[PDB]
Amino acid sequence: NFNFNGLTGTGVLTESNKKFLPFQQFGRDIADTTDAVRDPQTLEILDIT
Amino acid sequence: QCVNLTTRTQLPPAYTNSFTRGVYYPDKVFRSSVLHSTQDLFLPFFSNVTWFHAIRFDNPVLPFNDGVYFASTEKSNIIRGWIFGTTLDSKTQSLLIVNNATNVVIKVCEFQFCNDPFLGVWMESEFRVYSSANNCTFEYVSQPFLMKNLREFVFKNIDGYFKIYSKHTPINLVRDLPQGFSALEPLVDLPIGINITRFQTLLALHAAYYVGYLQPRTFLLKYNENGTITDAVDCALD
Ligand SMILES: *[C@@H]1O[C@H](CO)[C@@H](O)[C@H](O)[C@H]1NC(C)=O
Repeated sequence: NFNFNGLTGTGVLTESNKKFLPFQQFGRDIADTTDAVRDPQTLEILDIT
Repeated sequence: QCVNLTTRTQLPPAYTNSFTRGVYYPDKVFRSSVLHSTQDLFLPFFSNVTWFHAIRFDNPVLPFNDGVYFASTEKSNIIRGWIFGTTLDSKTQSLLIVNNATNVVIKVCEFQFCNDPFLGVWMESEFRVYSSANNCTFEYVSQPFLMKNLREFVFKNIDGYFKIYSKHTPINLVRDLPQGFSALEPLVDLPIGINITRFQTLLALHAAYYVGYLQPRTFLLKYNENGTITDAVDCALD
């Protein structure tokens, strides 16, 4: 389960290969479902499968 | 410590200014190759953006219609700030936003502002802007936005929350805002807790600036393959 500084849901965690611009903390796919997230404290991108 | 110039330059509060594709990122969400429809306050494209001459300092208190955009083009960073609130005459609180000591400093309080406020310049001083303040609500400090370079900002106040987004590029044309796509990055987010219906500009004295207004319209933001915005449409402008 997740609660990343308010972002919640469920999934399997693996490292992401999606880069975020300084403007964004979280990303979404086609149909707007959250996939990749930036860790609230660590500047790395994590994928929620 | 005010200079007592009270220049009171008298020019109409209007200007033809070509302006297009000036948006801010509405969220912190990254989308690849997605056209995003967002309903928020943005400056309508080709809307009235008033250009004010300055030191003879043209700086009337102007209406804040939902929110505003500001921009200026000066190498020395002579314009140092903005003042926002219902009256700006010490009867209500206002938001004093300044740029000095290579940082951005914001204070929300009831300030005894001078009719033609200047930052002192050496030692710098805020007392040439206002003599005192009381009944204070909030303070905020952030990184400088400095880099003739153009500094474009959007100022919003939603239910007591104040936001600034900005973009900085070199500019050759200073008679009009530059054209082309520009998306602004968030700089501040404050619980100021006040009514902004009016605003005024703060200038350092040894200066001209643009100001527009926002409307609650749908914008189509065209996102690129890696989440940046490359274009924009102002819904029902024409
Ligand atoms: C702004 O309004 C004034 C009215 O005095 C007009 O002359 C000017 O063309 C307008 N500018 C734009 C960009 O609409």
